[PDB]
Amino acid sequence: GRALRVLVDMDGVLADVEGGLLRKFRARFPDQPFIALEDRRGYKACEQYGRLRPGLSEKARSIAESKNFFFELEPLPGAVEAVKEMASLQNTDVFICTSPHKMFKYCPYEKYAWVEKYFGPDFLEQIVLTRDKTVVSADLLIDDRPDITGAEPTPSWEHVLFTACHNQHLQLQPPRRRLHSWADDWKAILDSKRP
Amino acid sequence: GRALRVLVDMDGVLADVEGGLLRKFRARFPDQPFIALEDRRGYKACEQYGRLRPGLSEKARSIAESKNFFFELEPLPGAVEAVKEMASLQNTDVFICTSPHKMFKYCPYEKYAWVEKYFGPDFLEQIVLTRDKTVVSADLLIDDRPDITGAEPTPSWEHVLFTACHNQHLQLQPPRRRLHSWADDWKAILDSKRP
Repeated sequence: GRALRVLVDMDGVLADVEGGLLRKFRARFPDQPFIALEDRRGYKACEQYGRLRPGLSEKARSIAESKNFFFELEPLPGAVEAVKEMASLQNTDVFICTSPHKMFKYCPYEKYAWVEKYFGPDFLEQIVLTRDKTVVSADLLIDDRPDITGAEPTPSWEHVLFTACHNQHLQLQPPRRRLHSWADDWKAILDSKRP
Repeated sequence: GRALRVLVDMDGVLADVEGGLLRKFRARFPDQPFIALEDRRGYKACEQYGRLRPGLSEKARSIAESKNFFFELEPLPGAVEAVKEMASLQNTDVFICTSPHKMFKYCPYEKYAWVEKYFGPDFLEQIVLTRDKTVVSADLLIDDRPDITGAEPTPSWEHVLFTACHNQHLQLQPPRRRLHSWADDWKAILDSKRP
C-alpha cells in the first residue's frame, strides 16, 4: 500500500539551532546583550537581535554563517531516536526537508554532514534542501515555523508545529496541531493521517 | 490563474557537466584513455570509465569531487538565455531541481554559486536540491536522464528528456518527448501543458 510520507525540517526540530546561536553569540560577543531563549519570539532570530540593539542582527547572522555552526549543533532531546524509529515503521517514508537559508557556503554541506553523523550515510538520500516546502508533496510536515510560505497556496501536507522557544507562546486554533516535543505522542499524529 | 510550474535540472541541461569532466580528466590524467562524448552511453559516466579500464571510475569520480569542478562548468549553448526568458513568461514558475550526488563537500555550494553567477541572487530562491525528484510537485520536468527514479511511482510532472551525449542514441517511444537543445521549440512544450 501507499507509504505515509512525512517531511521533517532539521532546524529547531532535530538540531538545536537556537541553543547553538545563543551559546556561540555569547562566547564571541561577551560584552553585548543577548536574547535568552525564553524571550525569543518569531522564527527570525537576527531580526529580534536587531530590535534589541542596532548592529546585533548582523553579528547574530555572522554567528550562523560561520564555519561549523551547523555541523556542531546539538541534537534536540529524543530527536535522533524518534526519527530513526519513525523511519523504521512500515508504510512510512521520512524525508528531511530543510532550508539552505541564504548561507550557501557552509550550511548545505554541514547539514549533510550533520545528518550523516547522527543518522548515517543511507539517510543522506532522503534530504531535500529547499526554501519552498510547499512544492514538496507529502502527507505531513513537521517544522518549527508557524507560518507556511511558498508557491503552492494549499500544500498537500498537513503542517504540524514543533514547539520551539520562539513559537511556544502562540496558542494554535484547531484544527491546527502542535507537537510539544519528541516525548509527545508523535505516533498518534502519523496514525491520524493513515487510511 | 494557476502558474505552470517547470522543473529544470542544472546537470547536462544548463551546465556542461560532460564537457567539464572530459576536459579535466584529460588534463589531470594525460596518459590514460578517456571516453569521447560521442562514445558516452548512460548517465553514469564513472561506471563507463570503469568499463574502459579498471580504476578509471575512481579517477573520473575524483575529478567530479574536486573543488571547483561544478563552479567552473560552462553553461550549455542558449541555456541561460532560454531559462531567463522562461522564468519571465507570465503564469510560469521555474525551479531548478538538481542533485547533490553523493558529493556533499563542494557540489551543493558550487551549484548555488554557479546559479548566482549566471542567473543572479534572486534565482537562488528557486533551487531545490534532492536526489528524488518524484516528491517534487510540478507540471513539467526537464532533465538529461531518461529513467525516472524516486519514491512516487507516477510523478505529477511530465518528464521531458534534454538531449545529451549519453542519451542521444535512445529513440524515445511516443508519447515520451525530447527537447533536442535550447534552440529547439521549448515554448511549444510548455504551452502544451497550459490550460
